[PDB]
Amino acid sequence: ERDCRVSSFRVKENFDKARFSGTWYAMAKKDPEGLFLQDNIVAEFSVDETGQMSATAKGRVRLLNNLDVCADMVGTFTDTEDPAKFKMKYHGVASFLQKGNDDHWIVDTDYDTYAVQYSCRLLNLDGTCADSYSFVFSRDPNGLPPEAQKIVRQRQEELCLARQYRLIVHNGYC
Repeated sequence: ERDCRVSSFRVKENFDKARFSGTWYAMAKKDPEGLFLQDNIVAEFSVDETGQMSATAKGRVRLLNNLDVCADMVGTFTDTEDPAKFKMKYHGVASFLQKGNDDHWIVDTDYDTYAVQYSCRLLNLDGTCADSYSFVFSRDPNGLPPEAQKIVRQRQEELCLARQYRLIVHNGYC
C-alpha cells in the first residue's frame, strides 16, 4: 500500500543549519539494532563559520547488558547534495563508547518547536530500511504542543515507524 522505500522519504526542504542550532530534547525514539542511547537524551546543535553543523549529546546509554551509564557524545555532520541529509561521524568523549558513521536526515522541523530525525543504517534488498532509528526532538523538555505533536505523528507514519517509538524521559538522572 504505502511506500516504505527509504529513497521515497521526503526530508526538510531548504534545511537551515543555523536555525536548527541550540538545545533539542529527545521526547521519543525508535531504536535500531543494539540500541545505545537509552533516555534523558539532550542534544546541542551548533554550526561553525565554515557552515559545518556539529552536535554533542548527553544521556543514559547502554554500556553493557543491563548496565547503563550517563555519557557525553559528539557528532560532526558532513553535507550531501540534499541540505537535510547528512553523514554523521560520531563518538563518545570516552574512547571505549560506541562510535561510527550514520546517515542523519532531518525529516522535518519548524526549528523552534519540533524536529524529526531519521537514519537508515542498512537497507533491505527492496529499498525499505533493515535497521533504522529515529529521534523526535522538542525545544521544550515538557513536550510538544498538540499541533506539533500531530504533525510529528504524520511524519512518523510516513517513515513507516509510527508504531515503533518509545517515549524518552527527562528526570535529571544524568
